[PDB]
Amino acid sequence: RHKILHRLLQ
Amino acid sequence: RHKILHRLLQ
Amino acid sequence: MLSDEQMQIINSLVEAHHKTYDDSYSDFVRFRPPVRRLSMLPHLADLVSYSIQKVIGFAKMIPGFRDLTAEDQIALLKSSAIEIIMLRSNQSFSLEDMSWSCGGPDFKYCINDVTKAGHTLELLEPLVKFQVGLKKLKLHEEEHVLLMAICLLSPDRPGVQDHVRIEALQDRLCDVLQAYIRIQHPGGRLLYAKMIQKLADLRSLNEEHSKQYRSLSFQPEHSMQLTPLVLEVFGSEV
Amino acid sequence: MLSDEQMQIINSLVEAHHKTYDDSYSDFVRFRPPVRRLSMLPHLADLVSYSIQKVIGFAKMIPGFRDLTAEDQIALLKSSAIEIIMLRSNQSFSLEDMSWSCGGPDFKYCINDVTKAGHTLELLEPLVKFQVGLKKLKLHEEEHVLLMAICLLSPDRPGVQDHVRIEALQDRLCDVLQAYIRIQHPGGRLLYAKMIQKLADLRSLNEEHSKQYRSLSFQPEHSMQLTPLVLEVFGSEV
Ligand SMILES: C[C@H](CC[C@H](O)CCO)[C@H]1CC[C@H]2[C@@H]3CC[C@@H]4C[C@H](CC(C)(C)O)CC[C@]4(C)[C@H]3CC[C@]12C
Ligand SMILES: C[C@H](CC[C@H](O)CCO)[C@H]1CC[C@H]2[C@@H]3CC[C@@H]4C[C@H](CC(C)(C)O)CC[C@]4(C)[C@H]3CC[C@]12C
Repeated sequence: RHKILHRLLQ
Repeated sequence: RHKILHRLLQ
Repeated sequence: MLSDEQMQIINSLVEAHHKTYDDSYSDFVRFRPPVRRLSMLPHLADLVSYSIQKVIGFAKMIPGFRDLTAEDQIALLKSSAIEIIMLRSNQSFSLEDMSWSCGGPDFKYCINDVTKAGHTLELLEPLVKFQVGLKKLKLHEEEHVLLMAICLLSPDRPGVQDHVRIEALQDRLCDVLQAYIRIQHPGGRLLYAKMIQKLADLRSLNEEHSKQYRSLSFQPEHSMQLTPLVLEVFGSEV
Repeated sequence: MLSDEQMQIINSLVEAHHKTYDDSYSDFVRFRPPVRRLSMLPHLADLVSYSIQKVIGFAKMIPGFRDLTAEDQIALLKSSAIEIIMLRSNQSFSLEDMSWSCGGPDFKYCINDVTKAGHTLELLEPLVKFQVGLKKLKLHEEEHVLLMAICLLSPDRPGVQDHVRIEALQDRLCDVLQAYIRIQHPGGRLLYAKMIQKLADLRSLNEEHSKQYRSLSFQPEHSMQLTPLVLEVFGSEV
């Protein structure tokens, strides 16, 4: 779930 | 599951 | 007269915008090249995916956003990202051109070009009309970045839990914007009301983009042309 | 002497290869441009994603493949795709260059370029050595396409159900290849054995690519640079 978004949000 | 592959295989 | 705290908010939003809007457009050569019915979709998907990364960077610097839960941060970006991209794109839009000019000639975008990425004129005609209406307001950069932050921090978005926390953040920004316009914008008595109407315009544009994106995303020969980050942000998972 | 049925198989495989290997490389300008540590990853992900589409097209024309169940077709392509791409790339590889030459100067690929896409020399050194060993065999195009089909139709791949059906398909192709080499390839007494050894080489290369792909796919700032079709085919879902 939302793997890239989590990473980009730090 | 494998939505693009299924489509490309027709 | 604006307080120091209200002024610090303006400063931090302007700095955040300057850190993540690249006036030189130098990254656009990295995209899959434009081709001038779906011929612009590779290029414009890359363009939108890039813009999402910039909106995320901007959001992370809005005072208060980073203290929200990870779920609320994701919920606000998933529902508002397309709106922020439409808003921030006004700084390359030209009334003379009716186009977005992003550096070189390959990266100037007509209505003809942006209808070649799977979306139709019922999205593109209101979007262009929104751009000229917004451009005519001649917003100060302070007003422009405040509007983006207010739009991002809207509590009436699907998926947000802490409604009251983010409504408090939004009300603070609204207060800043109303005071800014009164003190610093000559002839701006009607401006705040017009800016709020543009937020409503964006909701309508968001709805039309979401409806039309569902068409693309259900056709795998088209969705396979998108990027992983676009699929995540405009996808329907919770 | 080859039968008409064996000859029809050769004809259909050659036609299938000619329909989906573009000798002009004209589509490469559509990829995100090369940049010369991860700087080649956008371009080479697009390149590999394109090549996957070509392998799928080739597979769909191998006599017998399309009658397998959709699950077996997916299972064979997911485990063999990287191997077929390595194999089919031999027709642009040059012993003089130690490079893959794909049209213009921007699309000539060194060992220096292909180490800039997240993979290391423990994949790239065996891959290059595999390319020169294969090139030195001087395969007829008939032998080259038969090897690709045999590789694709390997029953000893994870996920295949109808082992006996696809082993039967493979044995037919192997028979064709052994008879072709005997009748049509002067001095080819040792060739079939060497070609089978290259299939083993590819298994080793496949294993190393899969291990290293797991590293990329676990880093979201890298996996977000891949394409949806690459994520599907090299992903771990069943
Ligand atoms: C060219 C401009 C951006 C100029 C900026 O100054 C550059 C920095 O952000 C964009 C803005 C809105 C974009 C449209 C939004 C709706 C839709 C999204 C869709 C994305 C998809 C396929 C995932 O739905 C691609 C096609 C459009 C019409 C966008 C075109 C580019 C515009 C005008
Ligand atoms: C440039 C050649 C293709 C030339 C052909 O004639 C063109 C038509 O197919 C490819 C072949 C193998 C490729 C490597 C395979 C392993 C790995 C996959 C990885 C893909 C990823 C990131 C998803 O793992 C990207 C980096 C490489 C090293 C490939 C580079 C390009 C080669 C040499």
